[PDB]
Amino acid sequence: MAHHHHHHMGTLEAQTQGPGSMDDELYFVVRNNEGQYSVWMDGRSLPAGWETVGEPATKQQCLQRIEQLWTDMVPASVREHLNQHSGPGIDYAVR
Repeated sequence: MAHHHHHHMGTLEAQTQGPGSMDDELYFVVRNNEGQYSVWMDGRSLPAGWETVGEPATKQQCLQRIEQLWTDMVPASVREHLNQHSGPGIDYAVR
């Protein structure tokens, strides 16, 4: 419905969806020495050197966050999946 193409994400933690459904499938965003982003299941200890980021939330949230950060700049491919052509509201990122 809405016509703000992408939500201005917050620095560390900023949920642009929600926690999840009703589950404990919390994930964090993680990385090390690479500068790029990945995701990891919360509660599971990380190898020495790895670092965490984002909000602990379902895989959907976790990926959606980083995909709408770095990879966000989506080409025509967005139009292909853009349902409400009049107003996306929640624009479809490109993982």
